[PDB]
Amino acid sequence: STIEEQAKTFLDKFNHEAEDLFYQSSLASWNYNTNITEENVQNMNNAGDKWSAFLKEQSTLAQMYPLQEIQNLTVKLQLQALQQNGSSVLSEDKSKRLNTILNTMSTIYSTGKVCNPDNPQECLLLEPGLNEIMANSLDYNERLWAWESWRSEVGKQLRPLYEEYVVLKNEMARANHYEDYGDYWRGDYEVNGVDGYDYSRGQLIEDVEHTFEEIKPLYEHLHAYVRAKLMNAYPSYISPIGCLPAHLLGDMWGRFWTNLYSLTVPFGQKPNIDVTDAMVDQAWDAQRIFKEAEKFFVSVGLPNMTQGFWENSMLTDPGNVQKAVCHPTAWDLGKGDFRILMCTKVTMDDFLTAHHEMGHIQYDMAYAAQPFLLRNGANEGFHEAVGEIMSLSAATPKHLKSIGLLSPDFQEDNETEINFLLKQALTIVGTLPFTYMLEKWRWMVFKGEIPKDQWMKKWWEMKREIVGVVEPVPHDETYCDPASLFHVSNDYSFIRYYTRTLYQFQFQEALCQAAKHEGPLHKCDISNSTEAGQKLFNMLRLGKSEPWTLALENVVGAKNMNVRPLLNYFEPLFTWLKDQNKNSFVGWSTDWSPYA
Amino acid sequence: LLRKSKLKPFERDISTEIYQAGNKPCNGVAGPNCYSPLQSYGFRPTYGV
Ligand SMILES: *[C@@H]1O[C@H](CO)[C@@H](O[C@@H]2O[C@H](CO)[C@@H](O[C@@H]3O[C@H](CO[C@H]4O[C@H](CO)[C@@H](O)[C@H](O)[C@@H]4O)[C@@H](O)[C@H](O[C@H]4O[C@H](CO)[C@@H](O)[C@H](O)[C@@H]4O)[C@@H]3O)[C@H](O)[C@H]2NC(C)=O)[C@H](O)[C@H]1NC(C)=O
Ligand SMILES: *[C@@H]1O[C@H](CO)[C@@H](O[C@@H]2O[C@H](CO)[C@@H](O[C@@H]3O[C@H](CO)[C@@H](O)[C@H](O)[C@@H]3O)[C@H](O)[C@H]2NC(C)=O)[C@H](O)[C@H]1NC(C)=O
Ligand SMILES: *[C@@H]1O[C@H](CO)[C@@H](O[C@@H]2O[C@H](CO)[C@@H](O)[C@H](O)[C@H]2NC(C)=O)[C@H](O)[C@H]1NC(C)=O
Ligand SMILES: *[C@@H]1O[C@H](CO)[C@@H](O[C@@H]2O[C@H](CO)[C@@H](O)[C@H](O)[C@H]2NC(C)=O)[C@H](O)[C@H]1NC(C)=O
Ligand SMILES: *[C@@H]1O[C@H](CO)[C@@H](O)[C@H](O)[C@H]1NC(C)=O
Ligand SMILES: *[C@@H]1O[C@H](CO)[C@@H](O)[C@H](O)[C@H]1NC(C)=O
Repeated sequence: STIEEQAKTFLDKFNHEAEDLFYQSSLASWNYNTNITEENVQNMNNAGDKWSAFLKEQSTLAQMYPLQEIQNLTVKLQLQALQQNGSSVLSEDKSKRLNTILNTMSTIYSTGKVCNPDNPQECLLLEPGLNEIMANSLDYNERLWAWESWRSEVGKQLRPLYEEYVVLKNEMARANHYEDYGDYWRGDYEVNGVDGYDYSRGQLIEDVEHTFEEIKPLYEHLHAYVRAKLMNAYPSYISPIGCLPAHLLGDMWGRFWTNLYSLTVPFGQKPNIDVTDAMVDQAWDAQRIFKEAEKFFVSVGLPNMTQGFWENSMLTDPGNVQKAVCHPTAWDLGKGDFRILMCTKVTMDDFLTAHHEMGHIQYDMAYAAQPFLLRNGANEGFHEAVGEIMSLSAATPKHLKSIGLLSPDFQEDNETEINFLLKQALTIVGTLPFTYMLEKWRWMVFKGEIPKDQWMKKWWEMKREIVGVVEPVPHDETYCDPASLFHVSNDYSFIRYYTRTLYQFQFQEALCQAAKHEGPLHKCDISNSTEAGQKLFNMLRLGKSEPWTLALENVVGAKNMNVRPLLNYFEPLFTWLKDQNKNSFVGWSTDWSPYA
Repeated sequence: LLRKSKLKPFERDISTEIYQAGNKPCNGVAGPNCYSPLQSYGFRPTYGV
């Protein structure tokens, strides 16, 4: 008779009404994603259109039942989730125009044409090609040519559209009750109605800057070391003191510094830990490694998954007779259906990614009891930290030796630990400044503190200082340097990777504290304790039922993100690097202008 | 799935109507603040156990 009962009835009808349509759309998408053909595209399009129409109709219907009338907090969360997604508060000739802009941006990103040094025969694409060239090619001229050409292609082509796109997005943000697009994106990390656990949208920036200022010294020491390594690798191009060339380091965008391991390996005379050679001796296959990962998951104290997963999985290349996009995904179709789509080639990285995907599958299985609107997990950093901690705790020499792939003779030495820690740090800590700088620049652009005529210079000014790299070729307001990235042109938030790392390490430490294990936590072997499994499972089966602060307190005992576990993990590398830089200055000089 | 007066033991009620969840008269089409009972099931061979 009251408002609360009406809301409860509406929600309990809505869940059962929407489950079928969501299942149909997901099944159509999965069917397309392995048997690519035009009819599958049409099926996906019509199913998604029906799902979107139903969602928008339900969102329009749910406008009643004012939120201050409803007292139950879960009903408030469900109503807010229903009201937010599917909202279309915008005038005509703008929504369709925005959709056209977005799909044109996606198409132009998916089709890049450099066409070699004026060679009509071949026009390289972002498939194995120019990116593969930047992966491994010791040639300054070729790297510089590709580096400038790619941005010249996706520069003035995409530069004018970004201004009107951000203008329209800010107009939409003004239309609904918000501040701007930056505030709209930051609103995900929000808690209200609960004391001691309420988290606003203003403390996130303060926490991020505090964590970055705490992180800085280790990153700057690693930067000095890699500068010296590049200096004895690349002669006459690296300034004694200053920044680094952008195109030389790592990948195309410099996000991951993984490809510098060979040029920066310290005392790497000893054989690598990788066990991809021994796999052929036992004639391993995808089924074997997936079963081993399932056995590890069971030994942790968690159930193994249903026979339907084994029946409907796609854990092998279908062959030339089928058209399938090969990329590891973990689909949860609903109604008790879970399946992984991934090709395997019997290699160590495949062995790690099997565990990485199985972690997500188990997390999806865990929270399948909450209502539909709260089935998705907590703050989006959790869903990657839970999948990354298990990959972290599965590549240790102890676990490999226990499994049997490692020979029971390779003892551990200081140099092997140093090599492993540097290999980890080349990808774990390297991306933090890049993500921080990109997200900060996007936030300033969204807020409007940077005038349009001041673009393309303050961005590089941030690059010359925060990260410590310098453009090799001067750039003006005709190019859009932060536009060649996949996520910029596809309208995806980027802070999810800054909070992914910290959280993850925290979890690991807490888990490695549940199972009594001495020594450095960088070699932890959580594979037999049942207390750690209970600690993880007591938080896994929650979804969006409690604020993420409460879950964080449940798992580790803290109240917010902290950076101490990461430095605890990387302390030996910090000490060795400090002992190594006995004759090299640490820092950079922004005044250096090699391009002149 | 939507009916008051929980069934007494061993009784069957084949009576499709329009649920009056709300405070307004409701005749024919449910529409807003009004629902229809007897939701379906759905069944596929790939459904989970
Ligand atoms: C309410 O509305 C919001 C926004 O509209 C929805 O938020 C979306 O949530 C989904 C679910 O996480 C997000 O999907 C994620 O996309 C990431 C980006 O991947 C893109 O790029 C890759 C290539 O690199 C493509 O293959 C891919 O198709 C995407 O185009 C993925 O990386 C994420 O995958 C993660 O999990 C899987 C396991 O499932 C891992 O295997 C992956 O490695 C990865 O860790 C994920 O798929 C989506 O981006 C969100 N939208 C936005 C705008 O951010 C809400 O879901 C919605 N609420 C509902 C529907 O209830
Ligand atoms: C806000 O609304 C939700 C939804 O109704 C409330 O959660 C509900 O809590 C009751 C218990 O108070 C649950 O009842 C349970 O039913 C099972 C049926 O087998 C029974 O075995 C249990 O012993 C219990 O009686 C009910 O299931 C649960 N609803 C859902 C969807 O899980 C919640 O309590 C409300 N908030 C507050 C503060 O009360
Ligand atoms: C891939 O898609 C094609 C095209 O739909 C499928 O071929 C159809 O298969 C069904 C039976 O499942 C037949 O009724 C159709 O006549 C077929 N059409 C054509 C054009 O061949 C094919 O079976 C799919 N392969 C899968 C799902 O593995
Ligand atoms: C976790 O449990 C597994 C299963 O008992 C242990 O694996 C055994 O290790 C011993 C030592 O070499 C072998 O003799 C057994 O054959 C292994 N069992 C199986 C089923 O292969 C593993 O050592 C345990 N890990 C820890 C850290 O206690
Ligand atoms: C995991 O699979 C094995 C083999 O089928 C089975 O014996 C075991 O009970 C399974 N684990 C759980 C928790 O059901
Ligand atoms: C590591 O151990 C080796 C001997 O195993 C020792 O010589 C060295 O001083 C230690 N410390 C390092 C390499 O920083």
